[PDB]
Amino acid sequence: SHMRKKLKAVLFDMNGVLFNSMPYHSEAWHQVMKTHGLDLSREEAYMHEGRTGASTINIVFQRELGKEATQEEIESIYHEKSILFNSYPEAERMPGAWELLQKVKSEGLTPMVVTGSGQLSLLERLEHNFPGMFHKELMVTAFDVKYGKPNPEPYLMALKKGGLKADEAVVIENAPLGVEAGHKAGIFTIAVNTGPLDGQVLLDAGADLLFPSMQTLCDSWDTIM
Ligand SMILES: [Cl-]
Ligand SMILES: [Mg+2]
Repeated sequence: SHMRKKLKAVLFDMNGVLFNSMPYHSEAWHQVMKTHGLDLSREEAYMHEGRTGASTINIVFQRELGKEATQEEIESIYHEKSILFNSYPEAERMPGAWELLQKVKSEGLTPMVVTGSGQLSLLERLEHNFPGMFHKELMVTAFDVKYGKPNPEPYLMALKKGGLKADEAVVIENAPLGVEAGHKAGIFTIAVNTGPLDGQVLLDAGADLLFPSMQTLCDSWDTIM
């Protein structure tokens, strides 16, 4: 209740929060890896949600083959994963995301995007799907980071870009590595379990609140702190 008046900004992940894109991202990781000669299950792709493509790929190479991926393997796999993602009927808005962003903006809060994604098709569609909401100066993407989630790094960058202190922001995340990153950046973190995981893993990652959907979050927004 003290900390509600402090709030200046709401920091959203994109995949699994703004867009219902994760069934596609997991499918694509799995398929591109299969094609390369590596086993990456759809469930495990979900566990890597938040990491850079480069990080995801390297980790999977270590676990499966006992070696680093080369820069060329990384660029090739990542480019293919993107082609494959773009082959599916374009991902739609998560139900509740746009209603929530209207609530946030009417409360005078600044929306931000903090994503580990580099998917240009989705980043360019932010304006078309949530008009007037986001600005490129107030976003953090895969293009900005050296390490990425679950390194607090991208949310630390977001606080800096927004001229914010950790207590002036809230994080909305759906994936454990992202919840971790927000938490370790010292920001109050709301988890929304939009994926196929036990909500417990989101609490274990440091989430302050847990909601089952973006819609239910939106409904309870006004009763929070
Ligand atoms: Cl991506
Ligand atoms: Mg996400």
